[PDB]
Amino acid sequence: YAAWRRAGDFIFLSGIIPVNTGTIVNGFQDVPEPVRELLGATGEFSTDAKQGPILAQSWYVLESIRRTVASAGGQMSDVIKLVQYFRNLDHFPYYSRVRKLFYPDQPPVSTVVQVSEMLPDATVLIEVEATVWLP
Amino acid sequence: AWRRAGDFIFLSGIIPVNPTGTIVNGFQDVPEPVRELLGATGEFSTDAKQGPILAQSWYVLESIRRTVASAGGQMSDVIKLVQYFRNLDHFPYYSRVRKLFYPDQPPVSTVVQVSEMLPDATVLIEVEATVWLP
Amino acid sequence: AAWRRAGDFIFLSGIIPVNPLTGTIVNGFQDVPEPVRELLGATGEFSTDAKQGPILAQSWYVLESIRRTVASAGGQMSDVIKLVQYFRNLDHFPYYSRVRKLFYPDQPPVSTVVQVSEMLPDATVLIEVEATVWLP
Amino acid sequence: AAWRRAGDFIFLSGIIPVNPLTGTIVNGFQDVPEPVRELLGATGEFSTDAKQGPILAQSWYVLESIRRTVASAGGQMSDVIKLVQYFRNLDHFPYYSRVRKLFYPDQPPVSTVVQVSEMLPDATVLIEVEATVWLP
Amino acid sequence: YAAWRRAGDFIFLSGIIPVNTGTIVNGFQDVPEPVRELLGATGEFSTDAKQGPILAQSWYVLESIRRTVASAGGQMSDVIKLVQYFRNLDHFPYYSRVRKLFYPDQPPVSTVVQVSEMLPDATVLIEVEATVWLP
Amino acid sequence: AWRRAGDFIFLSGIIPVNPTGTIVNGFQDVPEPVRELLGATGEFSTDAKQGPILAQSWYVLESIRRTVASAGGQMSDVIKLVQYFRNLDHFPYYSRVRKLFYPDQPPVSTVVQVSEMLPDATVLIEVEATVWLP
Amino acid sequence: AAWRRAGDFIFLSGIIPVNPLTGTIVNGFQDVPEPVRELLGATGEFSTDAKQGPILAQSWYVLESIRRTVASAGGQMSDVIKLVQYFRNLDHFPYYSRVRKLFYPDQPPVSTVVQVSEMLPDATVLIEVEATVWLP
Amino acid sequence: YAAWRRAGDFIFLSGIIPVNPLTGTIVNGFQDVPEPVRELLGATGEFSTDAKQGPILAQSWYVLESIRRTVASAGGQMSDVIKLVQYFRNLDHFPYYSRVRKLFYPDQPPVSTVVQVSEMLPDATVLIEVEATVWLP
Amino acid sequence: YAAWRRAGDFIFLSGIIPVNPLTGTIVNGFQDVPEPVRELLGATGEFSTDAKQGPILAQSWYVLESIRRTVASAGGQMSDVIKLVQYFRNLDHFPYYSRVRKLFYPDQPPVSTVVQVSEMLPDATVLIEVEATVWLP
Amino acid sequence: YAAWRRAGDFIFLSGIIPVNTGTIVNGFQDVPEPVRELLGATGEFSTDAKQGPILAQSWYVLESIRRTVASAGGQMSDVIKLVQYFRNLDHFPYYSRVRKLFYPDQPPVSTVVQVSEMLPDATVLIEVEATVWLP
Amino acid sequence: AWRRAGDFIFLSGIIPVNPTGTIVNGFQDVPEPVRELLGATGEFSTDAKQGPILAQSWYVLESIRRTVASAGGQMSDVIKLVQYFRNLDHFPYYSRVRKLFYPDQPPVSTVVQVSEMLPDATVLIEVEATVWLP
Amino acid sequence: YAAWRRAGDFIFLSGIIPVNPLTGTIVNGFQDVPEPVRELLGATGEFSTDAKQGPILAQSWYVLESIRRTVASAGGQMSDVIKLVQYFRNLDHFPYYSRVRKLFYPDQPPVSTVVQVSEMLPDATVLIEVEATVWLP
Ligand SMILES: [Ca+2]
Ligand SMILES: [Ca+2]
Ligand SMILES: [Ca+2]
Ligand SMILES: [Ca+2]
Ligand SMILES: [Ca+2]
Ligand SMILES: [Ca+2]
Ligand SMILES: [Ca+2]
Ligand SMILES: [Ca+2]
Ligand SMILES: [Ca+2]
Ligand SMILES: [Ca+2]
Ligand SMILES: [Ca+2]
Ligand SMILES: [Ca+2]
Repeated sequence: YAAWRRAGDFIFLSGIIPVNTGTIVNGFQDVPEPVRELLGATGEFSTDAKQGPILAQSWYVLESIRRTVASAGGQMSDVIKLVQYFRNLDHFPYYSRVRKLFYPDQPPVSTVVQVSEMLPDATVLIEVEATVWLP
Repeated sequence: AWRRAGDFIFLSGIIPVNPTGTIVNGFQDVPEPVRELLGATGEFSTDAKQGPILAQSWYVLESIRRTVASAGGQMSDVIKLVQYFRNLDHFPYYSRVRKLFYPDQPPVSTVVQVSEMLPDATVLIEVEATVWLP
Repeated sequence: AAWRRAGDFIFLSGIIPVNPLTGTIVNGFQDVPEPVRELLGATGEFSTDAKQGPILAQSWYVLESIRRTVASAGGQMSDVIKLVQYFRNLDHFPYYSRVRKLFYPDQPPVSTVVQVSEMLPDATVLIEVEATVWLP
Repeated sequence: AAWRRAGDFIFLSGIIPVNPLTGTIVNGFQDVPEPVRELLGATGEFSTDAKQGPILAQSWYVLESIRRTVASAGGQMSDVIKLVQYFRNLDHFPYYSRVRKLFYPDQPPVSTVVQVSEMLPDATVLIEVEATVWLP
Repeated sequence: YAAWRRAGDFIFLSGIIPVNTGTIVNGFQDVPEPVRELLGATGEFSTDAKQGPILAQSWYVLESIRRTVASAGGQMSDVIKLVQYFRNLDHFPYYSRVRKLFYPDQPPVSTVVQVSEMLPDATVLIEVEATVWLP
Repeated sequence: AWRRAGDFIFLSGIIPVNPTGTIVNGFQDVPEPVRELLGATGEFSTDAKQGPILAQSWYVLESIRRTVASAGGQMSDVIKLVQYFRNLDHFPYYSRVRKLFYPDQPPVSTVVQVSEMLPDATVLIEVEATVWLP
Repeated sequence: AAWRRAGDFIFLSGIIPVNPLTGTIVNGFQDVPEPVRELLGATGEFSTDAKQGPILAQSWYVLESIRRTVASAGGQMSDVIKLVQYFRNLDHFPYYSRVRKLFYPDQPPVSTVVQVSEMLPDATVLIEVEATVWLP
Repeated sequence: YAAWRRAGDFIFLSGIIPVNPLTGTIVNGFQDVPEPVRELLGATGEFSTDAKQGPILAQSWYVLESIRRTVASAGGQMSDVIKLVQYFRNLDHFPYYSRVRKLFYPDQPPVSTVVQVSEMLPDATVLIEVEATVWLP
Repeated sequence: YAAWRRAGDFIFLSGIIPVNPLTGTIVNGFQDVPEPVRELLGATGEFSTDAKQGPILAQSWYVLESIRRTVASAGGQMSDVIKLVQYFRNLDHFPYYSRVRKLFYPDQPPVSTVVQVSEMLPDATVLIEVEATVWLP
Repeated sequence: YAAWRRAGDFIFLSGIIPVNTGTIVNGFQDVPEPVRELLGATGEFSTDAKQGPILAQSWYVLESIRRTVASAGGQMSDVIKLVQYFRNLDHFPYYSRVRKLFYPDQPPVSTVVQVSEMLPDATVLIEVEATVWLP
Repeated sequence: AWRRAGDFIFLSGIIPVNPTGTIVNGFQDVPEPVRELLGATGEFSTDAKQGPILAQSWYVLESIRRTVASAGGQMSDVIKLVQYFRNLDHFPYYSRVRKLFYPDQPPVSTVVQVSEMLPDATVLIEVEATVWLP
Repeated sequence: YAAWRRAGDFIFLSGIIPVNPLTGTIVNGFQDVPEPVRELLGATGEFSTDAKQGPILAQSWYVLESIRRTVASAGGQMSDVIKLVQYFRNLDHFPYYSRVRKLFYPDQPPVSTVVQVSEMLPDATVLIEVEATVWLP
């Protein structure tokens, strides 16, 4: 399948998951140090163990969208629609803090659902599908 | 809430929440005239079981109508609905309510059962709308 | 409504594997023509086929429904730019993906894949695909 | 024993939805005559009907079995004073209750309704009704 | 359906559940204060939170039977048969304390089973079906 | 236990408990002659699986017989049985035992699977009897 | 390979209850000849038979498959020295054991019996038996 | 139950849960706490986020503040509470509780036990229960 | 394990469960307690009620009385037990335990923690386990 | 069925479970006192309650094999093959300590699986099927 | 590991463990040439799902081959396989791998789904082999 | 969190879990403990047995030894730890823990509470967590 595809003035992205190394993002360790403090890493062992994977995965998904979108000539505010899949909606507050770092001005249109699982296995906690309006 | 991109309008998934802060959960949360319309029965056991979903569905569809009115269109300009359920057994109720808003020809439709929607498990139905309005 | 044109795009209702002439859910290799069975990967061994037949046959009906729906409107698989694909069991993905390759020889679509609980009309539907077409 | 008179009362065995001429469990609108389908609320839409058909058809077979059993003994639905009604899923109640209204136009019976785990012969039976008749 | 129906010398009642206001009885608060002390309310927060709903629901069901029966010209000792449905038989001791307040002399015939659910939803913990012998 | 109301006698639901204080749970809790009758097999695995329900069923039915004798009737005056099971898979065993007490024509019958009966989960079968004895 | 001789022993593949001429899983008394039904313990009562029929019929097909497989190689049930027997529900054991008695009138085999989760081709197979034969 | 009890230089609290001593209400979200305490627990103003984080934040705060007020009614301050035993229905809630606990121990935190149990009184909607021990000569 | 232990003015008990130190029996109902203690726990004489309430009442009593007897073997009385930690398999059992606890603290009750856990030693039939702390100069 | 059967130079045993008195072995109490210390009984109440049933059942199964095998003229080292069924593989360390008492020299060939249940009910934790090579 | 008894050789149940101390769990734990052979696809989602079982199956079968070589035979001397799965849905993958080791005529076969094998739940397949080698 | 804390003659430890203060690793089997400590926990050398017993033995040892080392950093020895509260995910693991605890209290064991809870920090792979109280004048 195609990372993104252009159709008229719209760009459709595939659903994107937190993978790089072939690994699945699973904690702060997987992300650049400046970003950690930016996601809210506290330095406390137990707090970072819990919040870390969701924060890291959410960042990785959102940054991959930003890169994929740019590599087609757009910026984050060209994204009209987000469809967001979770294994656990109680993770939403964590996702929402990260999404704030990518949409500081006008937020995209949003669909948010809890599903069972996504590819390639159950450790994926978040998948985002993006739609871009860029003539 | 909504956004224009060329001739299309895209809506956020709408959930049956009062914008009371509360989740709609029964005939009492909808105006008297419409209860009769959703198929309210009067009898207590029946309306206890059907009322949450009918009310929730109507709430969501009407929210969609109004948002589309406030953008220039009516319901027939809604061409694609993505519809999320906690329980597909509710679908017959939902399809009854939707036939109220599309009496002629329905839109393109997607229907899946998912686990939960925001903001909690009492929400039985979410609809995401796509409008074509040049 | 099974499809609707808006501008350059055509939108398809989500498609499930229904035997459109018996009103029942496709359930195995018996629901597909003999030479298509070889194509889907049928092996001839009772148990292998009992196990793969449902997802493979269901995947064929969905994708071939999409192909025919698009063919009839003048378009092609390469015009079907986007697929949203709902599974009851992601373990069926390799099977589904073997079939999807058959339908997209040159221009693969953009893809989203999730496991949900269930689809219409009941729990024996294993795969559902929502297709989006760009055809000026 | 499907029924037994004791004094003024007649007692019926609990009744399940069995196709009495094929020995199988009623499973949808196909098991009922076409004009009765409209009466039960069939809509013509594939998925709505797939979902309501079983409980509605099962409810019809049970209630119509009771009606016929009572008719044959000289009585009427108004003589069927008491019903005990067992469900696998109380969410089916609105459907069942739509059908029960059909059988009781003037004198509704006394009613008990519970969700139990299961009934004979297997888990596809959705509804079972025990009827009690007063007929001097 | 019919609250009760007369057939010869017998009166059949419908199964009765704890509803009034359209609410489902769910604690001591739903019952008259003299009755609370009578059901065994302790005044302790945690004890009353647990015992309360079952005690209150049981009383409400039994009193509705007493009223329905009287409104047909009988008293509690005219009830021959009780069929009693529970979501949880571990609630039986609570039910049994209340039933003692309605049958102090000779107890009716009894059938007692745990079922899954009753109408109109899962918060109903007790439903009683009564049969009356009253020529 | 039982009560007269006109020509009918009504019985409390009977459970398979010794009136030892204990729940009957196997062939050992029933007299030697009847074991052969319930279909006891001699082999250990089989009788371990069938014995609880056969014994329990027999215990309950016999309790019903005696209560009906102590009121003037025999089994044929029992016209309606309501029968509660923890597991309908047990029904075939139960139906075998019941055919012992109604060799000719069975009574009017209701059969459901419920969750539990008193006084705990080891009780597999409860029967409520209704007698017609003018 | 359904069987293989090595020296004096013949080894059988595990055997499941498949209707070998319709490719489907045996499911009740209807899958067995009428006089064999009496032998298996059919009672004529709808619900008793609905409940015992599957395990009894499945047990007959498995054991009779073994008998025929062994008969065709010159041997007998007394030559079938060892059985490994897999169940989905050990509560079916008394039924299975009633049928196994039929096949072993003089020299019963050595026996292992376990409850596992599942067998091929799907979850409706209730019983599977692996047989080992000593036939010089 | 005794709210607290002295024994030598020690004061032992009963395990505390987020219930109104008045209403008898279980604390269920932001609406049950002082307005500026909300943005102090990290409320965002977003409906869905606040619905998800509200209950654990509110209950934690309510419990921790109870401890404070109780400790006050015996002469001591938050910093004399040296031991906490903290019981959760769901340890995924820990980061939320930890945010709140920092607000009460800005300087040096107490000794700490944290376990996930099945349930606390009076029902399953109670997400956190803390037991406090005080050293106060 | 040490039944109890002194440390300054304090005596700490091991968590106690309803087992016979003799038989090795787990207490399972009324039949395991002194006859007049039965109607003192609220036995009704009804078979089914007593089967349902018997085990929690009997186990609670057995545990609480153990505490008493232990506390006695060190010179103290029930009223010097100032802290209890109480562990349940099922908090729906709380009203039963609370009835019993009143019988041991008729005057002023102790400091109290109550949680529902999954299991206690030696098996799942143990419904209640109490841990006691004593102040006794 | 047949406790064991001879076929050429091989002896097949039936799967064997811990039964005597018709009871199912369920603790140290069911086994001879010298053996208890030999299985690792500590004397501590809680330890013996947990380890006891698996240790006792494993011993009973293995000793019954030794007796059945001897009663056909062989010794434990005539057993070539063990097939071992468990309700819970976390019991394996306990089984393995006991098996060491029966195979001190060369261990038999081994198949080990967790199954759901065995005959006659769920309290059986171990069943062993043995195969003997004894011309 | 194995034992001779007359003309037969009996093998211990083999599990897919490296003798690294680790459980094999994906294509990466098998040599490049064989990945192509097991049906490795290159695409990431597919190979993530098929790779554990194919790798595990191949690991187990090859272990069997080598053990049989180190005793004088080849694969065709393996006449009976007992095959244990955590999930029978894996069987098609397993049957593909096994067809690699028995290209002509398969051996006598037993296939059940069990709960777990040693040493933990990540092991998806265990095979017990019986060899006939005079 | 404070590792330990003094209050009068008492020292209270935070509940301890089997994590490396260095790596941040959760202890998962024999490979995480000193080699001769393995056969001291009862390692057999068998692959399958050691895989099954390794994690509980290793985690118990790691936790108990932490307690020791901590107690040392305040001047006391294992025998001044008079109270332990021990939390398990699975009490079937108790015999393993008990073996290990004997190695630290060869003479007279401490006061003891043992319960099965659902989970401990930081995740579900933690099988045992012990809380220690010390008397040390
Ligand atoms: Ca949730
Ligand atoms: Ca469903
Ligand atoms: Ca069933
Ligand atoms: Ca219960
Ligand atoms: Ca399956
Ligand atoms: Ca509130
Ligand atoms: Ca609860
Ligand atoms: Ca006892
Ligand atoms: Ca347990
Ligand atoms: Ca396990
Ligand atoms: Ca490690
Ligand atoms: Ca967790």
